[PDB]
Amino acid sequence: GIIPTLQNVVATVNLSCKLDLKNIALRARNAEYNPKRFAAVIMRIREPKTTALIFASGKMVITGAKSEKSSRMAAQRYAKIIHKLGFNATFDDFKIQNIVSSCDIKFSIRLEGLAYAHSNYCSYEPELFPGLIYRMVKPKIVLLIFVSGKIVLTGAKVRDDIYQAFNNIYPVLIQHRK
Amino acid sequence: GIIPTLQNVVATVNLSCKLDLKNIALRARNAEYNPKRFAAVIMRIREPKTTALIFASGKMVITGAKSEKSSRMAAQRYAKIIHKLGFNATFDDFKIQNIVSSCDIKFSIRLEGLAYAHSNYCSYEPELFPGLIYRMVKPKIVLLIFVSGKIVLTGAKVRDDIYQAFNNIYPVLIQHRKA
Repeated sequence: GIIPTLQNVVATVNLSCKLDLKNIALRARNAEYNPKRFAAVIMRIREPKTTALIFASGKMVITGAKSEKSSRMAAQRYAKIIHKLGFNATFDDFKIQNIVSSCDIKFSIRLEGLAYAHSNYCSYEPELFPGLIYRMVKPKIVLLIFVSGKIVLTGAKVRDDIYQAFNNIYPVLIQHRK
Repeated sequence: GIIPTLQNVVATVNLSCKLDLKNIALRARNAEYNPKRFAAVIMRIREPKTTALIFASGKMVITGAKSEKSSRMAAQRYAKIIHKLGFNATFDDFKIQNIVSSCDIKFSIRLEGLAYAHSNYCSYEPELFPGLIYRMVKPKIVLLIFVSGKIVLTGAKVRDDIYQAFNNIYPVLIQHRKA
């Protein structure tokens, strides 16, 4: 709807121990390792639907969560799974790296008007990329603004920055209604 | 090719006088004003191909130029056109606001690898937008990185930042080459 909805949360954790990727893939019910295709073990859990990328270094990336809470729960679940597989991993330094979200203002935007009114903040070159790219400074967020009125907000580390960025941009969007 | 080529330069200038947009469009050989379509006069010159957006406020935006030099020359030409039309405009505070450029590294990139290695700097969600968006801090540039190996750099105010950004990213790109 009009309030940004979290579409993806990406987190990292350090397992604090080197893992044998081939062996995790062999023993785990839902994990694969194909180094020519991706240089990490790819492990997935059902509900909620998330994906863990488990690197040889011990670093783990968790993606696919729809909230900070779900992200933390997921990371804990993968840790548990890895421990039950018999590796000596620990849960260390969980951190949210990125939050992507979206909303829909339900009217069309004249992107050309917005771009030339704020050219030091955004780029619009439909020959090269669809939609208008707006680099907000306070807070540090990149917004993708589409003619349809769909808005994507990227680069947030906490949810409050997403809402604040959308509060900042909204009065600008209404000025360029199509 | 491999070194970024400037694709667009956007600049602004303050004319220092409120202009009658309807009258500029009437008198100018190649300018139009349709306030329901765009809230500015759109004026265009042939060679080199550029566009001026002339606002009632007196502010002018010049777009379409391929270099800083060509942008300033275009601005000068539009000013001189406006002056010959009988308006009292002056050339105040020309400023480059944005430079967009592109290059091609001529290999494919595994965008998933790049995104999960550097998730605090970039976003990749092909369901929502094509290509990977990388927010560089030093210098302040946003790069769009595509599977094809095409790279777009946006947000630069001087061309040196474009080259520096690309020099910064290139060693990361090579780490994620794909067949």
